[PDB]
Amino acid sequence: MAVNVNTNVSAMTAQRYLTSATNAQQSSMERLSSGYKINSAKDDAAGLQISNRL
Amino acid sequence: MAVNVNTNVSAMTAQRYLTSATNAQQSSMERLSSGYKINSAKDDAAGLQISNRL
Repeated sequence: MAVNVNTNVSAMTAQRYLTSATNAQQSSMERLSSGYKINSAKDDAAGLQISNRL
Repeated sequence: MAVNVNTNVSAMTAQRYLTSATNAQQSSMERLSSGYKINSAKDDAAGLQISNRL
């Protein structure tokens, strides 16, 4: 490999998975508090339109 | 037929390999410090272009 210091590829990939998991956790903790699994349109576009009608 | 003081051929030969070594050493201790093996275009002209684009 390139045993270097200027680039840390292993850190970079673990960063992407850390951010993806943190934003997934942050996607939760607001469905618990609000009591709904859909509170923004990005969660379920189909669900928002139908649920508002019921 | 050949032993003299005016010309020291072996002295220049070892001198030539002395600078051929200290120039390679001069090229090192800069790649280590900077962390890049490409810091001037003379090291790799093609490598500089692709690395800069990347």
